[PDB]
Parts: sequence; structure tokens; C-alpha cells
Amino acid sequence: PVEQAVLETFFSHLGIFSYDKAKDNVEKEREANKSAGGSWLSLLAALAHLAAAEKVYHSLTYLGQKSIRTIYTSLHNELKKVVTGRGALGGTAPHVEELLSHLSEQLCFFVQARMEIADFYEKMYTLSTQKFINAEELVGLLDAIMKKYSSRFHHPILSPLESSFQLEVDVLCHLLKAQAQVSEWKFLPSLVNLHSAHTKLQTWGQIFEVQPPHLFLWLMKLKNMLLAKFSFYFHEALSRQTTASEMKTLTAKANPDFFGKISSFIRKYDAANVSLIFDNRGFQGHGYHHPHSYREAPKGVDQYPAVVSLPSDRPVMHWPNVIMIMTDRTSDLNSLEKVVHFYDDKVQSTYFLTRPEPHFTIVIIFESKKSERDSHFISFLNEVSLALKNPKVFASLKP
Amino acid sequence: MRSVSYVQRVALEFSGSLFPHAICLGDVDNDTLNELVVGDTSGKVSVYKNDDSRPWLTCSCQGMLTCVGVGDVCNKGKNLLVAVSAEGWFHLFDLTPEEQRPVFKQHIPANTKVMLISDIDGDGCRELVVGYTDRVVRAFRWEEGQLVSLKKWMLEGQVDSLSVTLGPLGLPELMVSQPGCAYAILLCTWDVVLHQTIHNKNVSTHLIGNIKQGHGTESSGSGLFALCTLDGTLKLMEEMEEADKLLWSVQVDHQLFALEKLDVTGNGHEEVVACAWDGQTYIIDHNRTVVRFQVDENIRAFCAGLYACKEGRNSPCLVYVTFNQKIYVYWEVQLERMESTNLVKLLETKPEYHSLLQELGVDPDDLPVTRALLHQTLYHPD
Amino acid sequence: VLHLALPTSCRPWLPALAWYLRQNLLIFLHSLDIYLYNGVACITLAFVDEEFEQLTQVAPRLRLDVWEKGNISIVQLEEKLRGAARQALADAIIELQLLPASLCGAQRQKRRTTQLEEGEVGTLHPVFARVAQRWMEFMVQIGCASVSRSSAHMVSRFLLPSILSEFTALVTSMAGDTSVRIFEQHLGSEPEIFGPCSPGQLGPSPRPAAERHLLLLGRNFLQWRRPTQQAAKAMQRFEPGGDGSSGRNAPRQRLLLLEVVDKKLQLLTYNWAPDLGAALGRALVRLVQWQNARAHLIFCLLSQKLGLFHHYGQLDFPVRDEKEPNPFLLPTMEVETLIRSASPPLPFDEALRDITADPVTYHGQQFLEIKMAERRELERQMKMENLFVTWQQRSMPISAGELETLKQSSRLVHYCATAMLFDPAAWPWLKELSLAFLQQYVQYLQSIGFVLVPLRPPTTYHLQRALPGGIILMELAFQGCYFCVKQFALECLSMLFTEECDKVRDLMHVHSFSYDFHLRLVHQHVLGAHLVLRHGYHLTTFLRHFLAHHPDGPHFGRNHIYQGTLELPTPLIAAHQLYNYVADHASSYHMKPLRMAEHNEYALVSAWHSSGQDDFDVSLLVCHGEAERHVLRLQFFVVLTSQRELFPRLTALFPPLAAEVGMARARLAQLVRLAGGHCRRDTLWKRLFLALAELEELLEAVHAKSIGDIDPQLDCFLSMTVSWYQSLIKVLLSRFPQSCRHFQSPDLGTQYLVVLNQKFTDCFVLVFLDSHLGKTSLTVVFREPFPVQPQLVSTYHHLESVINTACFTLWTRLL
Amino acid sequence: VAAGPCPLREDSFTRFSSQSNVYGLAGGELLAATLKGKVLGFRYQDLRQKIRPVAKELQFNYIPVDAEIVSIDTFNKSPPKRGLVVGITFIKDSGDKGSPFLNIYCDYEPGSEYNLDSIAQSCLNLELQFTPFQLCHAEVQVGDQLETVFLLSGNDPAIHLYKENEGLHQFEEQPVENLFPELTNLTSSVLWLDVHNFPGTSRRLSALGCQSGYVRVAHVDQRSREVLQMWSVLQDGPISRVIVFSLSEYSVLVASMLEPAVVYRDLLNRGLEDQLLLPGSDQFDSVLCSLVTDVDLDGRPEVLVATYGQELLCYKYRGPESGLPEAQHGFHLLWQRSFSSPLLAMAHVDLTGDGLQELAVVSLKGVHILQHSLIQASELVLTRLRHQVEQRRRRL
Repeated sequence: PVEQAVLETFFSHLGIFSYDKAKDNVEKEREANKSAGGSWLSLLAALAHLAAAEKVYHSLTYLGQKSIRTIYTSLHNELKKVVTGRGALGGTAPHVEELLSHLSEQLCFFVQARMEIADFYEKMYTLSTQKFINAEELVGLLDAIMKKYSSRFHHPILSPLESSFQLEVDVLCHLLKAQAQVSEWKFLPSLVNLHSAHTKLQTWGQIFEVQPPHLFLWLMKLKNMLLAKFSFYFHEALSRQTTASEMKTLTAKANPDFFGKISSFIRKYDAANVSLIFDNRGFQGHGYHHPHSYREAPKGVDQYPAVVSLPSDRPVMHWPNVIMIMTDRTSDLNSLEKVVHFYDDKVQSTYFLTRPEPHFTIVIIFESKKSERDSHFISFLNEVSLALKNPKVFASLKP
Repeated sequence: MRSVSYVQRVALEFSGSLFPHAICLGDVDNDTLNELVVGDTSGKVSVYKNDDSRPWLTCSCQGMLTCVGVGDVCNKGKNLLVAVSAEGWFHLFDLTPEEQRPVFKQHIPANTKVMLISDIDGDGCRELVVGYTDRVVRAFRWEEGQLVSLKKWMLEGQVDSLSVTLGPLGLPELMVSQPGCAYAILLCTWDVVLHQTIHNKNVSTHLIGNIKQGHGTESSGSGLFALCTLDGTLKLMEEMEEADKLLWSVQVDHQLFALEKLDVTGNGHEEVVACAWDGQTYIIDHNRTVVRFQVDENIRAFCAGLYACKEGRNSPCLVYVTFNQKIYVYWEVQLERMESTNLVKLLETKPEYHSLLQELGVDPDDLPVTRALLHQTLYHPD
Repeated sequence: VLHLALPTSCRPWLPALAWYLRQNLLIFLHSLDIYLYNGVACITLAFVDEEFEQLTQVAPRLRLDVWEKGNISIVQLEEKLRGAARQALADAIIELQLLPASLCGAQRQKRRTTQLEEGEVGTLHPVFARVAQRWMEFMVQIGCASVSRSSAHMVSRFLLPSILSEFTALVTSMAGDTSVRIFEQHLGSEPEIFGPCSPGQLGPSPRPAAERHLLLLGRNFLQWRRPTQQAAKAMQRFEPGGDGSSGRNAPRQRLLLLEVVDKKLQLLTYNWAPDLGAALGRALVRLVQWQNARAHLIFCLLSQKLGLFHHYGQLDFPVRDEKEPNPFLLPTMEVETLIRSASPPLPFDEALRDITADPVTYHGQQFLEIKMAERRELERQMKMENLFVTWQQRSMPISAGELETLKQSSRLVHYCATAMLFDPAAWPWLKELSLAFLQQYVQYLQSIGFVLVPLRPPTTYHLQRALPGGIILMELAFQGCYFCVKQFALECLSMLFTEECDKVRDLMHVHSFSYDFHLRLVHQHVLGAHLVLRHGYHLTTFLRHFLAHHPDGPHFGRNHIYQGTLELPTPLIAAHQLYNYVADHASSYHMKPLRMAEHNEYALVSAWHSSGQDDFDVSLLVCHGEAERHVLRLQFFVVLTSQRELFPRLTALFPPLAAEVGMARARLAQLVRLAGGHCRRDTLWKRLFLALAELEELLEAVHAKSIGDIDPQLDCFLSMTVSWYQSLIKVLLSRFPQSCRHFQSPDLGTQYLVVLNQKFTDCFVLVFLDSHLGKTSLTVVFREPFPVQPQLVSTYHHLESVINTACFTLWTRLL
Repeated sequence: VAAGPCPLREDSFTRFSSQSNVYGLAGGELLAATLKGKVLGFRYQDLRQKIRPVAKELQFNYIPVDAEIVSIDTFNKSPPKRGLVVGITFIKDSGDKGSPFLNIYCDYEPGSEYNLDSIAQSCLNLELQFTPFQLCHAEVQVGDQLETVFLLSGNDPAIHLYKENEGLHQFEEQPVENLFPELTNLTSSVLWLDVHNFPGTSRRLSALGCQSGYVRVAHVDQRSREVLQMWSVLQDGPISRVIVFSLSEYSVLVASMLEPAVVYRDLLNRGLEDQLLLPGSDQFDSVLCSLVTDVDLDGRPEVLVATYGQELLCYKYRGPESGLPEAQHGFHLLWQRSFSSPLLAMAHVDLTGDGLQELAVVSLKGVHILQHSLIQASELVLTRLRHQVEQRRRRL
């Protein structure tokens, strides 16, 4: 196909970001390659405008407050009326002229899927104020687009974009599922989803040979925060398989490293403990367990497992008043923005506490009065919580 | 055909039961004088010597006795007493200068019934042959020492007696009685051939052999053997050449259970003596002359042979075992003759009588004349 | 007034005669003494002053005055007085003229005087030969108060020795002071030549028709220098008639003189007490009467000894003398009391008809012994005649004595014995086995028509079988280490009983019974439910000994036995080690062990039931250099036992045996070749927990399951780079070098690594990679074929810890 | 003590089913009766160089199957008249008391006088009215010639005589005092009676013994019919046997049943006074039978005593010719035999026919025949004949 020889390269150059270069061949075909069937120029202009549309898409700065719907949907008659059946003299012989019809239908499906994904991103942005991002609803909503659009464009000419699209879909799902699974303490499911996302990313990503569009950078940012979020939660089940001075070299390699902060803090200020509690949300144990094993149901004071407790084991003689305080003022901390304070006499401990996440809650303890007005500690807890909640992580989706 | 009444007799006390083959006579102390050896089931053997009613000596062996004998089994030029029990025990006694313990013991297979001591092959060493109730015959030899098994013959009918006789060729043989009045030749031990002779074929049969025929021929000579049946028939034949010539046979009306050889006349020939359960003893020579003797008593065991009873002298003797715990020994069974004759037909053989009658002028033709002459010569010397 | 004349020869005999006279008048007259006679007459007499007949012809006289009233017969009174005087004179003459006469260095002289007084040696005095006898016979015509007489005849005279002892014993019994002498006449002389004889000489006169005499004199020897004193203590009728004063005494000495002329006794008792003397005479007459009544040997023994039973029988009344019949000759004869103890006690006509064996106690004693021998024969004959009809027709526990009589009346026909092989010493519980054997044989014997013989109160058993010909008896007993049976016969045309004994002898079958019993016991012990034999019994040695003893398969047995030896290759492991392993895991191979007995060996047993019209119980037993160690030599036995029958078959290699042994050989070979691997696998598995070829050798035969087949969540691990596996291996090697058994290749183009936990010995977990092809894997290894799930707990912990580092490896690849 | 061995050997022995009596024996043939009715005849048959004893049963006509034989006897008639006479006294069992009967057999037909077969059925039946004791025969000199008469002792103490009639040829009873004046006035029953004639002399001797032991001997002349002399003694026990014999001066032997058998010696000149006793002849129960015959082949008689104790004693008369006054010749025990059954009767006849007289002993079980020692007899005959030849040659 001499006519499609140019089109093959023009479309295949879009696998990597080559929108500016892709435009140039269209300009050449517009007038230099004149006297042709009146569908080639139409599809050339359509693809040229598609290049700018996708550039705006990848920019992910064109949709913060809308536009990003009109320009998006500004090619439906274009794509559909690109083909016009047959008629008077056009371009080549009536042998491969009607090859663009399948591509046009696939591109109509492309446009529809892109618009729905854009509405998806806008919905996420709008929801990204709240007080906690329920990942289960987002997962329940995203599967619809993937299911409906799956296998809706194929004429062995559009594999790259599809793959890219697939990546742009597939990657996200895992992280959100991870974002889901981690919120509910799923060790292996979250880990597998995250690793599959990492593996799938590299090929369509790191193989670039310009600065990746903000969409890519936010994906990287989200994964990178998820790594540290993942690392903190399971640290007490990961310290076992290595050496105390060995895991430092890795835990210092997470961009928002949490482990170092508390260890430094205990040295900086004579303390008693620091712990992270996870109520069972209405539960095998530490690590991976059998496909179906005997799990004795939670009973007694066991819905409050100290998942992580930094210096030594959790004080037995100092955990009767942590599930007294936990429910004794169990209203304010559910607003996820305040920190509790109790100073007593015969325990001499000040139990600061904040709720970064609905299920999880951090706590410290001292050996004397702490003077709640002392902002030294409160700032640390605020700073710590500012990252776990993923408020900035969800918010920063458009520069 | 004529009856006799022996009077002289010795009674020996003996309490206990025994088999018919558990009594014998022979020299045990090596003094050329025979002594009686009797073994009972109770595990004791008594020897009787001379005329003492009490036994000379009692020797005890472990088990129940089934066979006794006296002979040269060790082949060291001496006579020894052999005792064989039912469990296949074997005891040797040297009663030659207070039970006498044996000086040897050896275990053989059990179910022993009959014993025999003779040189069967002819190597110069005497062999021991033992019969069994399960129709088995087993020969042995003394090896300097113990007993070495030789051969083991199998038979169909029950065995009742073992005998050795001079074969047609001139070598010793081995005869075994067989029911139905039959006998088997056993090939010597270095397979078994049968011969028949007319009634119920399950009748017990006893055999005897090695019958003497002349004086001084006991060193090496045989050829005649006798068969007896429980239904009451006797027979003498000769085992010469190919066919066994039939010498004689008699039919009686008693239950015959014994067969021995004796010498009552003293002319060298041996007479066959048989006994019945009721005690009707028969003595028959080789010339069809029967002599009857009725003891009028039920008899357990019988034994005819040489014995030293009075003043150290071997004489023919008959021995019966009675149910009254007694053993009867007749010692003067010697007979001047065996047929019946007179003076007239005994003087008609020597030629001197005829010569004297011719010299006297009286012709030995008128019986009354010679009868009167003999009467005058005997009862009227002057 | 009357007077009587007296001879002058008694001129000085006045003191004696008067002494006699006072006695003589004392009898007829009851008290110059006054006497009263009852006509009634009073008599007063006074003596005054003045060849047998001359000396007593009736010179002092006697004057008497009698006052008679009524018919007193004065002439008769005078005659009586004269007779009394004459009798007194005769008595005095006899007393003083004959009684004092003797009957017949210093020590020797006194010895003859004693020998003459008692007179056993010497000669008789002339007085006691002719004079005395005639005198005492003559003073019997003249009425005197001291006289006796008796007479007898007897049918023979050999009774004399049989009367001479009885009479002296009798006289001694009635008179202590008496002695008897037996002076016999010398049979050449006569005029007082009486030669004393010794007590024991029987009859020293073989000559018949000889009129032997006897002089049986009896006198109290202590009556001399003694008639003055009281004598005999009232035994003598008289005493000194007058008075013993004035130094004069009458010879009141008594006497006794018996005499015989051929055959005629005659007593002459003098001075015996009247009643006692009359009783003495009566006793002698009765003694002779009894001796003569003891003449029936002559009648019905001596006569019948020569076939004369019809000529001289019993109670035939021999001789009809009408003197005083014969008290002992009555129809009621005490025959047994007259041939023994000759005395007058205080069919017989055919006695000796056809029986073969002091003459009185010599001729009938053999008759008594003959009559007793018949009773002894008769009792014995009834004792062996009631039993025959009792046992034959009727269908009582005969005692020991009856059994002994039956055995001594029977003949021994046949016997047989068998060997008891359970006892090692004959190569508490053995007694029980012997009792069971005996009981089973008793059952077999009663099943063929025999009746057990009970024994009433006073382990041998007796069984009988009554037949018209006679009684056949058996005896079962244990004698040492052998079981023996004896057969007795007792005949009661005459050859059918012999046939009956022969046929029963042919049905004995002891050897076949022992064969069946031994094989049945072997089978029962093989199951082990019937623990008859003692524990630790060497069954293989017992089987070998039994086969050696019966290597021919006794004729009418029903059970069968076979022995064979199996040699197996066993090339990999040692033969003895394989045998030990199979014995240890015998339960896994449908086999059972046996602890035969301080060395202990183990034998393998098995059994099943095969009914191929056979219905046979099948028993199988198996027991045990470098080439020898590579050869599994094991000898095995096959035992077949019947179910229904237990007794030897009455009528007359083995297909069942060969059929069983074929598949037995096949199954043994299959089991060996299958169990070799089951041992090889499990041997070095244990060694693993301490080689690469050894490591691969297991994986050929182990049940291993992939991680993708236990939990699908692990499926992600199946599709990642080998470098991740290398990282994993390094982490585990650093973490559990104790549990990590790393294996390499001498090309380093394949590695095997495993990790166990000691306690969970059931399964370890291995990784695998080739690094050339990239064929990396991951599996979990299970030695056994783990059966099922629903429709292992300690297994997932390996799947926990091992997977618990798989994620740690993943985490490091993301930080 | 026996002064030598017995030279008699037993030749034959025939067993009797039933026992016999002392009178069973009779008379080269022998007759033996059985109490149960059986009668047997013993003889010998010659065959070349051997003999065979023969005992044959005989059948007698008028003895029923239920009769019991008491006594038998036989004899030959006088030389003037041939014939063999047999007499059997038995008792019919019909009735409480048995009925005695007498049968006399004699074949008067010519050609069968000695034929026992024809004699066996010639019975003449006679009533008795008394119990028979013994049947014997005697020889009397009547008129000019000698006649043999029968004698039978009965239950009544009297001997009954039966004479053959010269007319109708029967056997009729006759008074006993006509020919035997000495056989009258008896008391007991005669058990054995013997009559010994004197050859070439008209005188004879008679002896008898009764059950009471009364033994009577009498010398009687035949032609004069007068009792020449008379003796009697009273012994003890039944008299089993009395025999008149001359030792070397006639003598009588009495075998009492409870006293030793003795001889009396010199009857004619000493009567019955100086007896000689056989020493120790009463140690074997009762002497049943007796015999006086030569047994030592010396020409002088010997006494044979058979006892119930199965003894066959032989006493040899030592001769007074030997001159030993201190122990003057009497009788001494020569030899002694023994049997197994009591001996009842004895006989001395040449049964075989060799001149050597046999000894036939009838005992409770049967008849034994005893012959002399064949070797002893042969040598003695040879040496005697040689001595008689040398004496003839040298002295003549």
C-alpha cells in the first residue's frame, strides 16, 4: 500500500511522544501530496488535531476547572464522515481505499474512551478534597470503562497507543487496588499489584529515547509515596527476614522515609514507645498465611493490635489505658485533623494521638508531663500525618 | 501221629507282659552253657540260669522292651546281649565276669518289631537286621564304634520274622515272612523279590530257616525252611536252585503262633517245633511223622532250643509262658525214636539176626515160631 | 444179831478195811455208827474178832443189831451188808496191793528212778499188765462204787492214732492231774513185755492182720506220798475212807487203764467223780462214735475212686447195728466238718468223677482242694460270662479288678505307636496338647463303632466293641514321647472273629491322624488366634523336623505341606538389610511377623482360604560374602488344611498345592521387586538432612506438588526473571544455612536448593533453576502419595516461611 | 529208694472221653470198657518194618443209650468146646433205683466162635435183683472134664454162679454151694476174688477180700468137693486185690487200700501167720490195681503195684538163696515210674506178638502201652544166646 506507507509511519511515530513531528508530515500531505481522494486530507487533519488533543491530555493541566470537553469531543463528525462509502473518482483503485473505515471506527471508540477517562480524572480531582479517599468506590467505578472499552480498536496499525492506553489504564488500577488493599492490610495482594505496575510501567515509560508529561510524573509520584506507605505498615513483619543494621540501608531509600524519623525522635527526646494501631474494620496475622487455615476469631482486647511498636515490645503495664483513651475521646480524632492529649499522675505519660487514616492510628508515650502547648511534638505528628492521608498526593493532579 | 506226656518240668516265676518275640535262649556269660533271657514291657530283662526259680540277674533299660537277643554284634570274638526298645533304642550288655546298666546305647528309628543277628553278605562280619511294624526292614553293621545304616527295604505286607538261609549259589540270604503264606528275599546290603506258596490272604505268617540235615554240618549248611500260618497250617520246603521244592505240608485245627527248630532224636537232623495259643505243640521231622503234646494251658510265648538245666549239660528244652505268671521249661524232651515199631521189625534190618537164625536152623518165615523163640530167649534164660 | 465171816489174810488190814467199810456202807445207808435205812430200819454194828475168791470169801467178824419196822427185808439187809463188806475188802485190797506198785553217780541213779516212775523208758510192771486189769474187771460183778466200762467196734483200726491224742487231750481237759502213757506190746513176746513207744511214730507196723495191743495207762504222778492229804480237788470220787490219824492212810489213789484187742476199746476208769466219770465215759463213747461216723471216705471216696459211684454212696447206712445208731449218720451230713479237725463237733456221691489231682486227713484233703478249685473256676467263668451278654445285647463301669481279669484273659493281637513332635526334647502346655490329641483320637474311635469303657471309682483310656465272636478291647496311653495303642481280643465259624480284629486293625490310621493334627496345629498357630503352642516357638525348625520324619505324605492324610527356598536378586541393597526392612514394615505388605526365640529371628506369616470342592485353609510362612549379601535366601513353607473333615479318610504333585505355590512364588517375587524401591527411597531421605546425583535420585520417585497447584495466589511467582531466583537463593542461604542444602553442577548450569525445618519431617521445599534454558521452577516435595483434602497442618508452615522471604525479595527489588 | 532205672518205654497212648473202672480191663487183643457205655478193642497191625496201634469202638446190642456199664469180663470156653464168652453187667437208669442187668455174648454158630463182630450181637438178657460188683471166671473139674463158670459178686453178701446148659445152650443161674462150698456165709461185699488151680492136681486155692477188710483163703479139693483147710484174717480197709502166686510153698499177696500191699508166704505149712511187708508202699495214696509177673527177664516173678497217686512201683523178690540172714531176703523197691493220671487197671499180655509181654495200664484218661527197652532187650538176648552157644560147644 503506497498510500498507506506514509500513514503507517505517521501513526507509528505516536507510540512515543512525537506530536510536533507528526504534525509536519500532515502539513506535507495537505498540499505537497495533492490531487488525492477527499478522505486522506480529512483523516490527516483529524489525526493532526488528535495529536494536539492528546498533548493536552498528557499535559493534564488543561482539566482542573475546564475546553477539556469541547476540544475533546470536537471530532465525531470528523471521524465518522472521514469515510463516505464510494462515488466519483477519488484516490487509488477501489481495492484498499476503504481501509480507513475500520481505523475511523476505532478512533471514534478511542475518542469516547479518552473522554470517559478524562471525566474519570476530573471526578478524581473533584473528590480530591474530602476527608478520606475511599478507594473501594473508585475501584468499583473504574472497572466499567476498562470492561466496556476493552478490545474495541484493532486493525494491526494501532498497537502502540492501545498498549499505552492499556498501560495508562492497567497501571492506575493496580495502584488504586494497592491504595485499596493497603488501606485494609493486604500484604501479598497490594505487593503483587504494585510490583506488576512497576514492571509494566518501565517499558512504556523509562524507554523514552523530553521531560515526561505531568501525567507520567504524577504516576511516578503516586507510586513512590505508595512505596513508603507500604514499607511503614509492614515494617514489623519485614525486620524479621533481615538484620537490624541491614534494613537501614534500604529504609533510607524511600523518598518519604518514616522509619528514620521516629528512631531519631526517641533519641532526641527521652520517650517510652511509639506505636501504630489498626482496628480490624469489623485477620490472619503477621505476614502471609495459608490459602484457608484455622484463624481464631478476634476476641477480647484484640481488635487493637500494635502492628508497629518501635522501642522494645509494647508495654504490658501500659496498654490498659490506650484502649481506654482510644474510645474515651473517640469523636474528635475521626475528623482526622486534631491530636489528643492526656497527662496523668501514676503513669506520668502523655499519650499524643492522631488518626491519619480511618483504620489506623498512631500513639506515643512519655515518662513525665509533656505540656500540650509544647509544639515540638505536635508539629512532628502533623507533618507525619500530612503524607499518609494522601491529601497532596490526590490534590496535585494539575500544575 | 502219636501223643506224648512229658513230666519233668521247671517252673520259673515271672510277672509282667511281653511280646512273642521278647524271649530267647543262649550263652550270655561265654561258658558254652545256654541261659534264658526274658524281657517284659516294664523295662527290665531277667536271665535264668540252671534251675533257680528266681532270676539269675535283672538288667534295666530305659523304655519299653520289644526285642531281645544274644550274639556277636561287635565282631570282637565275644557274645553280647542286644536289647531293642519300641522307640528305637539299642542297648548292649556284656554279662561276662543290683540292676546291670548297659555299656552302650544308640538311637535307631522306632516301631521295631523283630531282630536278627547274622552275616548276611559274607564279608566275615555279622550284621544286625531289624524289622518294623510298618513293613520296613533295616540292616546295620558295627563300625569300629557304632552302628552304620546299610539298606532299607520296603514291603507291602506286615513283617513277622527275619531269617538267614543258604542260597542256591552258596551264599547267605535274607527271608521275610509275608501274609497269605508268602516270603520275600531281600538283596544283601553291600530290590525285594517275592514268592508265594490258598486261603484268606490276610492271615498272619511266620517263617523259620536254616534247618540242619547232618551231624557236624552246623558250621556251614542250610537249605530247608518252614512256614506257619495263624489259621493252622505248616509247611517245609527247600530253597534250592530255581524252583522251591515242596517237602511237606500239614493242616491242623489250632491257632499256630510259634516256629522253632530243635533236635530231640539226636541223629543230627533238626525237627520243627510249633506251638498254638491253646498250647498244642507239634514236633515234626523231615519224614512226615508228627508228635503231639498238649500242655492244656493258654500260652503267651514259646521257645524251643538248647538249655543247661541239670548239672551243667546242654539239652533240648521247650519253654512256655503261662497266664498264671509262670514259665514252664521241659528239659527231657529227648526221644529214642519218633515212629512206632517193635523188636521183631527192628531185628529184621541187621543181617546178624538172619545169620544167627540160619545158624540155629530156624527159618525166619513162621511168625509164631520166631515169636516163641524170642519169648524163650527173653523170659526163660535157662 | 447177825455175823459174817472174813478171810484171815487181811489180819493186819483192820485200819484199812474199816476205812473202806465206812465208805462202803456210806452209799446204800445214810447217816458203833448209827445208820438209817429207808420199811424203816435202824442198824447198829460193831466189829468183833474171830486166789481172788479165797482172799474175799465171805478172821475177824462183825456183829450188828437191826431194829426193823414194817417190810424192811432183814434178809435183804443182811445180804446188802455182806456185799458192802466184800466190796470194801476188795477195794482195800486193790488200793494197797496194786496202786503202790511202781509203774515201771547220784544224779544218774536218781535219773533212773524218775525214768521208772514215769516209765517212758524201760518196761511195764507185772501188776499193770495182767493182774490189774483182771482185778478191776472182776470187781464189777461184785457191787462196788469204783468201776467203769465201755465198748466199741469201729469199722477200721487206723483210727487208733486218731483217738490216742484226742483221749489224752480230753482227759487233760477234765483232769489237770493226769498223764497218759502208751506202752505197746512188743510183737514177739507177751507175758508182761510192754515196750513204751514215742508219741510220734504213726503206725510202725506195715503188716496187716496184726492184732496190735495198747496199754493207755493214766495216773496222777503226784499221788504218791500224798493219799493222806486231799487229792484231785473233788475230782476223785473218794478219799481216805476213815480217818487220816494214827499214821494210817488208805490208798485213795485213782487210776486209768485203756486196752484194745484188735479193734475193741474198754475203759477202766477208777476213783473218778461219779458225774464227772460218767461224763468221761460218755465223752469217750461219743468220741469213738464221731471217729466211726468219720467212715464215709471209705464209702464215697475210696469206692468212687474206681468208678463205683452206684455201689457205695453217702447216707447208705453202713452196717445196721441196733445198739445206739449213729448220731452223726443222718441225712444232714456236715461233710466239710468231718474231714478236718477230727473231733465230736461241739453231690458227694459223684465227688471225684473225672477230675485229676493218718489216711483220713490225707484222702479227703485233696477232695476239699478239688471242690475249692471248682468254685474258683466257676466264679471266674461267671465273671467273664455276664460281661459278654451285658456288652453285646444291652447297649456299668467295670472296676480295676474286672479290667485286670479281662486283660489277663485276652490275647495281644496288634499294636502301633506314633511320635509326638511338639516337644523339642524329642526332636504344662505339652500335656494339654497331648490331652487334645488323645481326645480327638477317642472321638475318631467312637465314630467308627467303639464304646468307651467307664471305670467306677477305685490318662489311659479303654474302649470296647462287643461282637458275637468275642470282645475286642483297646488301650490308649502316653509312654515317654510316643503315643501307643494296644489291641486285645477275647474269643467267647471260629475264624470270623479273627477277621473282625483284622479289619479294625486296618482302620487304625494313627500316622494319618498325627499328620492331620500336626498340620492343623501349625495352621492354627499361624493364624495366632489359637495360641496353643508356647510363644517364641521355632516354627521353622519344627517344620523341618516334621518333614524329615514324614517325607512321604502319610497315605490317608488330608492336610498337605510343601517347602521351598527362594533366592532374590536384591542388587542395590544388602539382602539381610532388605529382609530387616521388610520385617519392620511387614504390616504394609499384608504380612505379619513372628518373634521366634538370646538371639531372636523374625519370620513372615500369611494365610487365606481357598475353596478351589477343595475348601482348604492355606498357610504361608517365610523366614531367612558380598555375593551372598547380594542374594536374598529365604525358605518358605506352604500348608493346606481341610475344614469339614478332621478324621482320616476311610477310603484312599498335589494340584491344590501346586496351584497355591505358583502364585505364592509369583507374589513373593513381585513383593521383593516392589519393596526394594520402597526401602531405597526412604533410606537416604533420612541421610539428606546432613550428593547431587543422590539428590536427583530421589526426585525420580517422590510425590511433588507445584506452588501453582496449592494456592493460585502464588501463580505470579511462576513468571519472573531468573535473577530474582538468584537473589532469593542468596537470601535464604544467608538466613537459614542450617536448613539450606545447596547443590551445584560441575558446569554451574543447574542448581538445586532445599530448605527443611527438622520437625516437619514430612516435607521439605525446594527451588530449581537451570540458568541456561531458563526453565526455573518451584515445587513442594511429599515422600508419600498424600491421600486427600476434605471430601498437612505442619505442611503450610514451610509454605509460610519460604513464601515469607519471597515477598522480602520482591520488596528489595522496589526500594 | 529205687534200686535202678525203669526199663519201660511208653509206645502208644489212647485217650478216653470218659473214665473207666478197675473192672473195665478185659482180654492178641485187649478189651477196655468205658463207664459212659463205650467199649474199645486194642491191638496192633504189622506193615513191612513197622507196627501201628489200633483202637476200634465196638457196638453191643442190648445196652441202651442211657445205660451205665458197671463191670465187664471175658474168657474162652474149655478146650473140649470152642468159643469166646463175654459178660457185661450194667444198670438201666429207668427209675429212682437203677435196674441191674446182665448181658452174655457168645456166637454158637460155627465159623464165628472167636469172631468178635458176630459175638457183638448175641446178647442174652437176664435180671439180677441185686447190684453187681465184679464179674470173673473160674475153672472147675466137673465129672471127667473141665468147665469154665461165671462168678458175680452182688449187693447181697453172696456170689452167684451162672452155668452154661448142656441142652438149649443158654446161661442159667445155679447154686454156688454145689461147686464152691467155700463161697458161702459172707458178711460184706466181695470186691476181688481169685481162684488158683493146681496143674496136674485136683486141689485148688481160693482167696477173697471184702470191703470190711476180711480176707479169707481156703484150700478146696475139686473131685472130693470138700474144704481141706481154712484160714481167715481181718485186715483194715477195702481189699482191692488178692493174688495167689509162687515165689520159688504157695504164697498170697493182698493189696489193701489203706495199708501197704503185703505177701503172706507158705500158705500150706504156715497158714496165714508169717507175713512179709513191702516197704514204703503206702506213700502214694491208695493201691488200686496189682499184678504179679516177671519183669526183670530173670525167670522169677516180681510184684507190680499201681497206685491212685500215679505210681507204678515194682518190687523184686530178692532170693533167700543169696544167704543174707541179717537182712534176710524179702521185698525191696526195684524201680518206680510216674504217670499223669491215676492208674486204675493193669494187664500183662504179648499184644505186639514178639513174645516180649507189654504192660497195658488203664488210667483215668485212657490206656497206655509200655514196652521193654528195645536196646536193653536186644543186647541181653544176644549175650544169652552167645553164652548158650559157647556152653553147648564146650560142655558137649
